[PDB]
Amino acid sequence: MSWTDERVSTLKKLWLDGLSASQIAKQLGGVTRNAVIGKVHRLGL
DNA sequence: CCTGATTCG
DNA sequence: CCGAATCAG
Repeated sequence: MSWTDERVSTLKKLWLDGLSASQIAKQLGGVTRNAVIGKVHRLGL
């Protein structure tokens, strides 16, 4: 499991949609909510 | 419909 | 860069 352009694309949409980090981690899968907050922070979303 | 931000290794 | 471990409201 890695951060593909698609998986980052999915992450972009949902974080902007206002979903909690745990819900986001749930849909993506194979990634803890910690890692989600980590990636968002780096992209400055 | 179970916090996010920021540091740390 | 990554995600766990802290920091912070």
